Amino acid sequence: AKTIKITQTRSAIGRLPKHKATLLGLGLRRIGHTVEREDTPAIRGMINAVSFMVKVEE
Amino acid sequence: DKKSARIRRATRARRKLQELGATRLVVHRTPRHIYAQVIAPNGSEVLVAASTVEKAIAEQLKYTGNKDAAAAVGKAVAERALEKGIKDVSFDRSGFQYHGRVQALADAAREAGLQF
Amino acid sequence: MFTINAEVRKEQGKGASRRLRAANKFPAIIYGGKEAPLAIELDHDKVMNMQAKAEFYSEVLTIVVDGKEIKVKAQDVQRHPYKPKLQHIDFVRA
Amino acid sequence: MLQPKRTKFRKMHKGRNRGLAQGTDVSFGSFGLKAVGRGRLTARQIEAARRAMTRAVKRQGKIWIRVFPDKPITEKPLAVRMGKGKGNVEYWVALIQPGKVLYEMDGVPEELAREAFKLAAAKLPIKTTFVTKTVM
Amino acid sequence: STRNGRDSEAKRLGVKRFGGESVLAGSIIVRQRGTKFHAGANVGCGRDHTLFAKADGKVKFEVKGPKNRKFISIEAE
RNA sequence: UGCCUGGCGGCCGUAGCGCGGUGGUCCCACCUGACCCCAUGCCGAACUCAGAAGUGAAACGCCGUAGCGCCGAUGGUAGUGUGGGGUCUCCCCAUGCGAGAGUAGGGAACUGCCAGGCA
RNA sequence: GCUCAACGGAUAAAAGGUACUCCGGGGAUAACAGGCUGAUACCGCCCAAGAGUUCAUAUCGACGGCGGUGUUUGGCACCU
RNA sequence: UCCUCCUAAAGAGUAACGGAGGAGCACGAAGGUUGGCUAAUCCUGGUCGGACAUCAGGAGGUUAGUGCAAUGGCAUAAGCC
RNA sequence: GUGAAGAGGGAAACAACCCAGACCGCCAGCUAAGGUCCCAAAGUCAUGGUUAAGUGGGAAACGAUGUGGGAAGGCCCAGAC
Ligand SMILES: [Mg+2]
Ligand SMILES: [Mg+2]
Ligand SMILES: [Mg+2]
Ligand SMILES: [Mg+2]
Ligand SMILES: [Mg+2]
Ligand SMILES: [Mg+2]
Ligand SMILES: [Mg+2]
Ligand SMILES: [Mg+2]
Ligand SMILES: [Mg+2]
Ligand SMILES: [Mg+2]
Ligand SMILES: [Mg+2]
Ligand SMILES: [Mg+2]
Ligand SMILES: [Mg+2]
Ligand SMILES: [Mg+2]
Ligand SMILES: [Mg+2]
Ligand SMILES: [Mg+2]
Ligand SMILES: [Mg+2]
Ligand SMILES: [Mg+2]
Ligand SMILES: [Mg+2]
Repeated sequence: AKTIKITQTRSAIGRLPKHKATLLGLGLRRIGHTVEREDTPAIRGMINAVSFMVKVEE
Repeated sequence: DKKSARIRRATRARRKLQELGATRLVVHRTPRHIYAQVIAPNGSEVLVAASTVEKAIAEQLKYTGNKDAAAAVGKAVAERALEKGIKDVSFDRSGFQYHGRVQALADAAREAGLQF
Repeated sequence: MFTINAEVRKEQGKGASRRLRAANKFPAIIYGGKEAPLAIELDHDKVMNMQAKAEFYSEVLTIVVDGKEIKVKAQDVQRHPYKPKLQHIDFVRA
Repeated sequence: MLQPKRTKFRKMHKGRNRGLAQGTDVSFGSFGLKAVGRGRLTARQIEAARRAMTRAVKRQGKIWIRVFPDKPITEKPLAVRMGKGKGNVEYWVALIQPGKVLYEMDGVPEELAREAFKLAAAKLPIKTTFVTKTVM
Repeated sequence: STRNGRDSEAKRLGVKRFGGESVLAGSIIVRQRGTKFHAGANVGCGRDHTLFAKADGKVKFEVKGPKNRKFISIEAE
């Protein structure tokens, strides 16, 4: 019902393969990209996993 | 212990009959009595039981707890379980040597229509 | 005769305890069977001076939390491995 | 010289040395020499620091050594290339973590105990400290 | 120095189908050396103590027994 | 319906061992006898047959007692995934997970299906 | 019917010298020199049992500990 | 060339001229099945007899056993008749 | 994970380390690691402390009335050092 906005603030050059896939799961492509995803315990579990390259506005 | 040594003497046959998932006819023997009961493949609940302590059987018996007594209870078990639809059971020794009253208990039950 | 002041800990855990210990305070708890246990925090410099006394572990103490006096006895003490410091002290509601 | 007799295996892995020690309090005597540093401490330094202690007091009290090497250390010979097996065991070391109580003694005044432990603390590589018995 | 340098090929033991997995009939569940896991309901036992399915279903690990021994069974679900 | 007892399970030491008391109408147990049905690498000691005189001593069941066994928090400690840092053969910070040992304590089980005896 | 045990087994059947030597390659790999390291070597220091008629430190200094240099013997194989 | 444990970082696998040990067989019963049985080590008492043989009681519990190295296993015994 | 097969900015110079992945052009703007006295673009910026050693801008056991902060302790105007 409520959408949540996620912005990538750091690059994904030397990251673990489990954090490159999380960004693909969220949909982020390059630093500065902002996507509007649905709020969900599964979606917020991706944000927590990579909560050093992404910035969530709320 | 005289009973504990017998209990572990009958465990292997008793657990195989449960893994096999077959109805079994456990037989308990006493120097003064003899018991028999048909226990479901579950192992927890019984279907048919007949024993020398039953007053319907003991009054016709000169001395409950001999070969002639074991023959009477075996007939009772088989006929009691015949109207219940149980025909295919497996005999359980319960550790007693299949040689005396248990043999007559089985033989009379075997002859009375039960198939095992 | 020993009276020590303490406050109820808002947050507990490994991370929150090490922040307490860097501010000259260390955690403690009070458990007495028929009542729920109470986790407290109390200053380190004050209690380390008294705990050197031989009577600290024998005498019934008194703890002033939220204004209420609780009479306790020192059950166990966790010391720093190689420093004259404390890490955790168990009070039983005696 | 402290050294295990009848060990299960001749040679033992190098391993690592992490964490704090277990015997961090005086349990037999009343004054103890407690480590603050880290590092293996051979059997030759254990005896060299015991002699400096049974000579400072020289008549009184009992002394407990709360460490035992039980760790074989192998050294390669000289002018030998690498490989071709493991070295031949040379000495034995007692791995020490901070907080371990190495020596401790009872039966002497604290001033004599304090100075005697200072004579042994100058023969051990690690940084030691003086600790006294508590109540718990 | 030397007199060593011998070993054997790894036997690839261990549980193959973990709990909750849907297996067929005859599919190996666990390869063992002794009897670490005992055969329960609807599973067999090889000559080398390999535990194999006997009816298609879902694997189940349980700790039945007087001596608290691990058992493997199958639910025909 | 209640109590006592036997058989078969569930459950697996909070469920076992120790110490004390108690039970014999029925049940159970010891027990009498042995040519017979069966047996002893000798012995009816065990197994087995034929019975009921005696007993509740042993065993078994029940009840009581924590001396052990056993279960065991809260708090703290160790460890550790991800991201940073240090004087980086070892550690610290943010965050998530979080023991083992020990302490307070719990604790001498609970339960299902049949079959007897009594009130 | 094969210690085809060099055990996925080149033939049924096989040892050496070359300083009289030769060809194709390699700094993928050694000897000299350089390089990284510093166990070893040299130098210095810390505690003080003792020797020194008394007195540890005039001069030495056991049992132990901490470093420096890159001068030895070595380790590695990075450059040719 | 083959087998067992560790290194091997709690699925599988994982190297070194790394740390430790084994195999090139045996058995016509040491296999199958049915029936039955439960050890080591200690105490006490007992002729030769003894620290230690065989026996009778009690504690203990599988600390024994497995044709053969090590690991996993085994009381329903896979151990013993 | 990067280099190999990856340029660009930083660490003076320095394939691997930190930031970050170049389709092309622009005399446009915002940032990352790193920095703002001159060489050399940007604070001779603001508040409160520490250092007297050029420490910063190489290294230990060990030694010392260097200096700042903290909790206690002994004696002392029936007069302390
Ligand atoms: Mg080959
Ligand atoms: Mg070939
Ligand atoms: Mg010539
Ligand atoms: Mg010539
Ligand atoms: Mg040539
Ligand atoms: Mg080279
Ligand atoms: Mg190389
Ligand atoms: Mg593995
Ligand atoms: Mg792993
Ligand atoms: Mg690989
Ligand atoms: Mg065999
Ligand atoms: Mg058998
Ligand atoms: Mg067999
Ligand atoms: Mg680059
Ligand atoms: Mg440049
Ligand atoms: Mg691109
Ligand atoms: Mg800007
Ligand atoms: Mg400028
Ligand atoms: Mg400088």
